[PDB]
Amino acid sequence: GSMHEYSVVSSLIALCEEHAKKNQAHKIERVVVGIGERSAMDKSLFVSAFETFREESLVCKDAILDIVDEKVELECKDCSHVFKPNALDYGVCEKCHSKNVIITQGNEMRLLSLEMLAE
Ligand SMILES: [Zn+2]
Repeated sequence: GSMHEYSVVSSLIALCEEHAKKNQAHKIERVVVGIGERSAMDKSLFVSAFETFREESLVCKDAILDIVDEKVELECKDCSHVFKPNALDYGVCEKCHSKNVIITQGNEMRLLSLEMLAE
């Protein structure tokens, strides 16, 4: 198969290393991530992979990864409105009476911010 489960991992750790040389920090303190509550991904599995590959780079080993549990949000296609998943039978858009809405937040993870220690 393919190591797609380590793509996100390798990417983030490389980004940490590339920021720390550019800011001339040569360390990290924290990283902060947002995992949507409908992505069904194990936060424990993702961090355990990040902590495993951490050893690739000396600046990376002094860090911790903080997972924010993120909410779900429903956007409308050709419209101008956004709401929370609640109704079903009458679960149409508030402006336009159709169920054409999509998940803009809740299915997908992203990085939120990073931190570095000067000392
Ligand atoms: Zn709409």
